[PDB]
Amino acid sequence: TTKDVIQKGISVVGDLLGVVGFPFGGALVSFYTNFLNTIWPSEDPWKAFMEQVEALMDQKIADYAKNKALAELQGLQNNVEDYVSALSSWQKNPVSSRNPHSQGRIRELFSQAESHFRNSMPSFAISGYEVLFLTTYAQAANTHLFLLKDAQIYGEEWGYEKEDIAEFYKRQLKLTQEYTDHCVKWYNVGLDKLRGSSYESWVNFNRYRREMTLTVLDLIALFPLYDVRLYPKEVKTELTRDVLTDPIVGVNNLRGYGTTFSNIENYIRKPHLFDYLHRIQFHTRFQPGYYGNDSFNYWSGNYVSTRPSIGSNDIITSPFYGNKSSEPVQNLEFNGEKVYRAVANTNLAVWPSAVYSGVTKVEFSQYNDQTDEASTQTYDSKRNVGAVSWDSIDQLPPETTDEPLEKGYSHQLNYVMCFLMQGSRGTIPVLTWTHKSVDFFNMIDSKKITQLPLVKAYKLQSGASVVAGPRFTGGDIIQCTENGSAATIYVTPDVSYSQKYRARIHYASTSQITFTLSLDGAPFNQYYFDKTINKGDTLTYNSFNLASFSTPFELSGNNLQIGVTGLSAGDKVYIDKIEFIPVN
Repeated sequence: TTKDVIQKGISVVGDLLGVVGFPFGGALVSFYTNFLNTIWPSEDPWKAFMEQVEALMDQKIADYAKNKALAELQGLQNNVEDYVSALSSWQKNPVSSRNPHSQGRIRELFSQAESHFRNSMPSFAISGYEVLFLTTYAQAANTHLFLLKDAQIYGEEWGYEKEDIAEFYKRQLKLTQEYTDHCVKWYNVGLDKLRGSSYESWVNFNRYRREMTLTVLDLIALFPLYDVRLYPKEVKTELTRDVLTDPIVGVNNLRGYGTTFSNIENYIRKPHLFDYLHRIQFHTRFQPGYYGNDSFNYWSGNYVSTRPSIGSNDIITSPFYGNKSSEPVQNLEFNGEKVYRAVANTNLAVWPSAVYSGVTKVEFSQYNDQTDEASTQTYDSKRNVGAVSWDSIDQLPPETTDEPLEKGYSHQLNYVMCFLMQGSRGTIPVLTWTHKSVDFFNMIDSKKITQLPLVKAYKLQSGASVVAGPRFTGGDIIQCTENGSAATIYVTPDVSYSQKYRARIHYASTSQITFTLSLDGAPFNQYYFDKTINKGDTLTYNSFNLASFSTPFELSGNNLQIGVTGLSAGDKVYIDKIEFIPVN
């Protein structure tokens, strides 16, 4: 269900993570001609973004409104196309071309496009349909910002005056805040409009939350990296959040025997440090069928093990989920492997009184970065497997379908839960996946700006917990409630010529505070940081400030430990990311 927008939704975030920050000008047109075919070739990509949010909501956009949202996304096609053609010429054309004629021509093109976005946008926010338009609003907003930054890059070359540029800069700032906050507000509103009580309500809920994460929340997460003044190099970053695929079922209609809403959501992975899949212990049962044929074996329960982010290796293993095994147990080991796909068989037995569905087979496609070669590891119920009915590609497509899927995939499996049906009529398993952009090693690039999310810390102290991020950070954040050391993340430098660095940190504090950075316990950076919220406040874009440390430093260590002081009682610090700016 939905691979049309959910593919364009992952190509755009997968394509935008290269030209994010200050793109080496050659990659900024190597991007924009992918983005003109992904999101702006016709109005076929824009009438799908609508009918996707419509499907998750069971409500309609009227017809006196579903049009003027397409009449504008045509308006914006040309503009954006025409600007990119012009900009591409500008890039190629040797500087013995840059006469006053072509200057004010690209100038007018950029001004056209940017002008038009500013006129269009409220069309994607009309009162009453803000949720249904959300993806359209997002993809547009994202083209508008990504457009606006070009004024900073080429402004002088095109002959815009100091003011002209600086007026664009203030607009990019205000719109980055307004666009982001709009998207979180209305995402949550829609999400809430879908909580219910049945397994049925839940799958719609989760399908909304998955698809909105891929085609909205992942997109806004990159909006502050279009500020090329604050990010004047290329940025190395990652999305740390979870997504759960739809559950694996042998029937469309479970007739109210699916696990209740409360029984799934209150029991899925709560905000946690980042980890990677380590082990799955499959548990198979026997399903006596109506005849000496349909009787089969089904995946009924499991354990899960996951290995924590780098710095620790002492593993985690889950409670038992589901029912214990009546055939022998199967173990697959996933150390060092990245499970870029999952395909599954299901099967059912029709009984005069009831139906019994199960998952009989799951084949796990996987890849290996330590030693470049792809493989498969499979699970077999060992009795009447049936046919494949569930393909994770249909929900987590690849970034691009150019390369083979083990290079161009978009997600790797993180976690496998097993939920029991009502009146043990089966087990429904649920798969959790993370983004391919995550780096196991926590590498600090030597040419680029590096963003290290505090959820990649391997260890938390002084009563520092992991908290639901505010939807625009790309994941969660660390919550400090106490003075003293709060988080410890392991860190991989890429050279050993003493490459000096400056640090910034992206936080939100209720009071003024002091951050201490250390390496292997040696403290190497401290400074005072400004208040940014009042107690009780709900965290919007402006809640988080991004502030530099005074002193350059080298990465002669691996164990970054972050500490907070200044908290009175009832204070909160929220830490999102730590940044590394390579220096001279």
